[PDB]
Amino acid sequence: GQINVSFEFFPPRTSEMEQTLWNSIDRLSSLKPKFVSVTYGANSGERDRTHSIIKGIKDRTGLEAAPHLTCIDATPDELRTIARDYWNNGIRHIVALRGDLEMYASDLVTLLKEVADFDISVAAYPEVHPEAKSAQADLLNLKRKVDAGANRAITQFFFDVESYLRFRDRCVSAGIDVEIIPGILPVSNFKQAKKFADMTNVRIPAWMAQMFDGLDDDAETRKLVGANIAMDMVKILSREGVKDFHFYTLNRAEMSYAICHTLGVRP
Amino acid sequence: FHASQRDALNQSLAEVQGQINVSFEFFPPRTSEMEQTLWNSIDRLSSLKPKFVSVTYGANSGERDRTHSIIKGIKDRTGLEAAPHLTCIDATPDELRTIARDYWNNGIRHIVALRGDLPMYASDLVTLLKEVADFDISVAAYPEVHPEAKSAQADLLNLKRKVDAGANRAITQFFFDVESYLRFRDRCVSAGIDVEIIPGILPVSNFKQAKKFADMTNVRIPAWMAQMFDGLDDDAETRKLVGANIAMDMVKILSREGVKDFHFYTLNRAEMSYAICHTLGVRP
Ligand SMILES: Cc1cc2nc3c(=O)[nH]c(=O)nc-3n(C[C@H](O)[C@H](O)[C@H](O)COP(=O)(O)OP(=O)(O)OC[C@H]3O[C@@H](n4cnc5c(N)ncnc54)[C@H](O)[C@@H]3O)c2cc1C
Ligand SMILES: Cc1cc2nc3c(=O)[nH]c(=O)nc-3n(C[C@H](O)[C@H](O)[C@H](O)COP(=O)(O)OP(=O)(O)OC[C@H]3O[C@@H](n4cnc5c(N)ncnc54)[C@H](O)[C@@H]3O)c2cc1C
Repeated sequence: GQINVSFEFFPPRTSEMEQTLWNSIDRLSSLKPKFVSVTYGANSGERDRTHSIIKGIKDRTGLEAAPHLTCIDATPDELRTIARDYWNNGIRHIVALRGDLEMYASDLVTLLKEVADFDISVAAYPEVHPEAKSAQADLLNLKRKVDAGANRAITQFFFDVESYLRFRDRCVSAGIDVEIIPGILPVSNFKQAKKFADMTNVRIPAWMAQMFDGLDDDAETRKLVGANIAMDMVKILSREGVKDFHFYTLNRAEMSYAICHTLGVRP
Repeated sequence: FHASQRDALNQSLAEVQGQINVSFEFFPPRTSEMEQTLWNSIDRLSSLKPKFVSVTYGANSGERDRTHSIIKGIKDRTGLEAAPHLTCIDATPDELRTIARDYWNNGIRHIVALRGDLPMYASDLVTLLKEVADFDISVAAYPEVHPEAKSAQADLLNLKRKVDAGANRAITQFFFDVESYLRFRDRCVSAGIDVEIIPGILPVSNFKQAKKFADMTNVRIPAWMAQMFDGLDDDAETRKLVGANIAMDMVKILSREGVKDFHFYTLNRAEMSYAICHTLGVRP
């Protein structure tokens, strides 16, 4: 396999979503992802739920599972205790984040590397983090995280492919040598995606807004239309040298599974 | 540079909204189950206000009763121009004229003139229909050349012959190699055929069945397509997404080339064709 993939899941908050997640884990695990990750939500499950899912994935599939760890409302001593626990129990890859609120993500990267030789992934923003002083400052921050020890950068989702491409070029110009892995968000629920995008400054091309117009009560068409968009995107990215994709599955597997299939990533 | 072109294609497609005509082809159901499925599809697709819809007729089946009834049932249920397919198999000239005149006197003014897969040619059928009355006549076109045809050129002159006889528009056999259809369209105008070569689109959800249809109609399945469906025999969900993707990409390219008319072989299913139409701006 020339292309590597990873899948992102979130801690289920209901019995129904819990069932869906494990079904998705089994489906996607067959594609042998390089790793999978589980997000964290301070008021939507906490660290224990994130850790529980991580442990469950590891026990059930043997896959490398990376918890997303944030450093807000958490003290350095707490983070070191947590990191040590994770390492001693087989968790060797962490997605180091600041989280939405003193410490910035680069501070956490440093703290983690002091504890152990963790594989570390950090967030990158092709369209600039909402709170950044400027695009230049945000790029310098990414370089700071990479220089602190980050092994790879995973981007916020995007729908304007050129935005990702230009960003990758600026990263290279800035001397950031790790892979800038595009985070792909397959869209089946446009209203939810639009809310996500508006809150993260991610641009939704006019042709895309037009493409989902009128489908609020048509889930089947939304899925076909969304899969087409995602398949076209990864095709172009692949043609531009991208060999790694991180999928925001939202705990569902059909779309990401099919997209991987078109990339030659099969069981 | 690859990214820019994509955004351009997608935007031009978004701007086509409200300028593309579409037609849907259906076949007579053989079970109570397919009967319900058909009418559910008709109700759903009718909301897209197609230029017209058509119903196939099994050549040498004698079930011409089912086809005609469905046609009337569609016209009386939706009010859409329902065009029945007519063949030259198991029918005499005097017999055909009877059907033609029977249709015209029942509201049916559009007919798809076909010879029919053998168990008197289409051109002879159009000429015959023309004299009986002034129906709109749609004939079959083959981008990859009809199996029986002795040559590509001979097959082409035949279509012209059918057009010259009074055929309004030609509808192509489904195809998956866009470049083949484009080369054929160029040959059609270069050969003096003045009607549009309407692409017949076959959205694929069942590759096995499609591969079969292709081996019976002499339609080529590109290597990239076989590769795209490889390993999905027991994955209907993935096949549908992959098939919808291929179909959406095809019409997007065709639309940019100037095609404003599409004919969908629905196989009595609405989901895929409905979605493909959506991307073309054809919506309720
Ligand atoms: C792949 C990915 C996964 C994510 N997973 C989660 C998750 O599970 N849970 C969750 O809560 N959030 C998650 N997030 C969201 C993330 O936590 C927010 O975007 C958060 O606001 C910033 O986190 P960060 O790690 O990018 O922080 P940082 O890299 O620290 O950046 C945050 C802001 O601070 C700025 N900055 C950095 N250093 C300085 C400085 N010295 N002075 C001033 N400004 C500075 C940056 O330019 C930027 O504007 C994820 C994001 C991505 C792209
Ligand atoms: C849109 C579409 C809808 C269809 N619907 C149906 C349907 O409802 N029912 C059904 O039974 N079938 C249907 N068919 C299939 C069709 O009937 C078969 O392909 C059949 O073989 C006859 O094709 P035709 O109408 O193109 O006949 P023709 O146009 O007569 O051509 C058929 C062959 O005869 C050759 N030819 C023509 N005239 C001569 C001549 N004078 N000398 C030598 N060679 C000649 C041509 O080159 C060609 O190979 C459909 C096909 C399409 C593309």
